[PDB]
Amino acid sequence: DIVMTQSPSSLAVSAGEKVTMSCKSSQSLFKSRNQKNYLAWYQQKPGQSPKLLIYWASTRESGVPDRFTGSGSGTDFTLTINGVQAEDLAVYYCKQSYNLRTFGGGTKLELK
Amino acid sequence: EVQLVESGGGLVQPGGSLRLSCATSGFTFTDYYMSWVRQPPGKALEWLGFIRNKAKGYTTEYSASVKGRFSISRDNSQSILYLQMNTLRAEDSATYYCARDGYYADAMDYWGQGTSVTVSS
Ligand SMILES: O=C(O)[C@@]1(O)C[C@@H](O)[C@@H](O)[C@@H]([C@H](O)CO)O1
Ligand SMILES: [Mg+2]
Repeated sequence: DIVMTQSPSSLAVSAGEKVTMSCKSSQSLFKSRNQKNYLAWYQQKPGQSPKLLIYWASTRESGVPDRFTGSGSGTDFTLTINGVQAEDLAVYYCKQSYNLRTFGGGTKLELK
Repeated sequence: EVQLVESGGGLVQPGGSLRLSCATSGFTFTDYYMSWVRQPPGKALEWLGFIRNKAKGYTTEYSASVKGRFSISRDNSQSILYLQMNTLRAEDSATYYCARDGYYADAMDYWGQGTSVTVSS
């Protein structure tokens, strides 16, 4: 079964800063056949409906601000928010969709 | 405009069962898989299962954590998704979400507002 590990569990920066967080997978999520990573990032603001941010490691979902960038491939991924807004307070989850689906433990983004 | 609306959550006795519903609109329902995900208080999102689209024959898959206990189905004449929850325990207390899913993006692109389920005697 695929293990999805996110670091750190929690972090805080000030409005307007850049942050990055890590997501690692126990197994490569890339298929050579269609050149896709089966890895997506989600945002769940506290107490509400999650939202899709990024799919295929680096493709930003329609509607999502270009603040958000996903990068990496294989087993190693990161989400970068270039200029954090108050709206961004949330837990960010990476999720493998290579074999069924499994979410990581999340990284809670707090604001200072 | 895509809409997904979960309903049917509430209080349930341990051991008991509940049926959650997810009514959909704004897209061709049968074209998509539908997934169920939950967030227990204080805990990470957890994918529970999906039911595939028409092209795949609407078959199902589950997390090890619920396989054999929960069952997913859909009524395509109503564009409605169901989660049949059985043999519930305290640890199944959570907010349950339905989400549109599939092999187009291998991602869950639209999510309902959630329904809350508390398992307590
Ligand atoms: O299990 C599936 O039906 C599915 O097609 C879903 C896709 O999102 C992807 O997980 C795929 C697997 O990579 C197997 O090809 O399976
Ligand atoms: Mg602003």
